[PDB]
Amino acid sequence: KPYFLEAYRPIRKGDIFLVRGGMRAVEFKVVETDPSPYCIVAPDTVIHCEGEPIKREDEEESLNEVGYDDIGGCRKQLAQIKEMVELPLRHPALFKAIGVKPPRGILLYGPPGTGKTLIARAVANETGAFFFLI
Amino acid sequence: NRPNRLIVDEAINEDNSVVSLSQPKMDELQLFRGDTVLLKGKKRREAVCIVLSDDTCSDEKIRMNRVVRNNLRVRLGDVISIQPCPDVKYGKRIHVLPIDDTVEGITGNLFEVYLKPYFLEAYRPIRKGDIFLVRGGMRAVEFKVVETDPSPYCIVAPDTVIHCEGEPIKREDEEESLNEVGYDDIGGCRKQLAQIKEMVELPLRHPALFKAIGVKPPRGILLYGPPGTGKTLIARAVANETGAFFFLI
Ligand SMILES: Nc1ncnc2c1ncn2[C@@H]1O[C@H](COP(=O)(O)OP(=O)(O)O)[C@@H](O)[C@H]1O
Repeated sequence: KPYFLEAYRPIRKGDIFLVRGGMRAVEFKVVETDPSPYCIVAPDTVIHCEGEPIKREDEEESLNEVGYDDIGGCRKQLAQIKEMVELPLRHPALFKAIGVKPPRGILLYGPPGTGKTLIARAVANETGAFFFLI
Repeated sequence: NRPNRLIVDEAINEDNSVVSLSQPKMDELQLFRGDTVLLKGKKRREAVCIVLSDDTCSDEKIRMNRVVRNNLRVRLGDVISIQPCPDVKYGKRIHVLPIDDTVEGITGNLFEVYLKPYFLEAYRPIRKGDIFLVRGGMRAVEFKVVETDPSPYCIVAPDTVIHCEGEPIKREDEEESLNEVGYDDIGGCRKQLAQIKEMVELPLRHPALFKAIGVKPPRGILLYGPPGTGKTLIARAVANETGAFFFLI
């Protein structure tokens, strides 16, 4: 409470920081969103701390976001994938403007325990593209 | 027997609004290569184009490309008339417009780069309703001459102006797009493509003929070969080159 004072949280959901009334090391994360865009809070409002503090689902997400800096021994195989998927995902407008064929199927074959799903998560996060696991 | 009409056939020259004809039948119709000539087409249309004299084509068949065969709404196996046009006119401002969704995903005054070289020196004899097409930068797009300041058919001259504006308009249901496939879209299958054409050109362009004689036509064909050779492509091209309905499974 002693921090949303005359600086009523100009924020953007995803801004994480430190705020406490004590040992001065605790996070403040996004849980809810009544307004889709970020706003500036005001008193007289209503808040529900019914929510419970959680594990580092967010930190695991951050580790996945680290991506390329979390693996080793596949320098070549990680460069080939980058040049193959970055362009379609990052700038789809360029591919829309022209008639060219991107890829829609990639197959990775290798012995078990070689960090394959990890590579997929590392590539999806570094480019911001949504990732679904089956 | 009235050598004024003539049969259709494909074209080896790809340039738009251009044809090629037998060499001896230049006095019969009595006109020359440069002599621009108008050609009739069903649904009450006629399109003008340049002439040329060759030999490989028979003395009974014209050569032309898919664009005019589309605006003329006619396929192979058909026949139309013809007439010289020494009364042709120098086309003044004849407005055009990018007529497709192909306009999608693009920017710039593409009119200039795509047109100015295409029309330059071509002396393109153009008439209203033309659906000519030009290709550049990984893309292929067309335009329609909507306006003919002198009507209906005229020549292109470099002085002629182009106020190039307008909003992509909606192609009607009559015409069909350049995207749809054809024999010109395939290569390396001339032998079997010719076999298929000679096999199944009669039952679709001449069914009443089959009902007029007692003969058993084929009712099943099998094509065998490795994948990625263009078999479904061949089937769709044959369907599009005869107007027959196509169904896929
Ligand atoms: N002979 C050919 N001429 C033109 N394009 C071809 C040819 N063979 C293959 N292609 C191209 O590759 C693809 C051929 O694959 P496809 O038609 O599916 O063959 P199949 O059905 O036997 O797998 C087509 O999309 C076409 O663009």
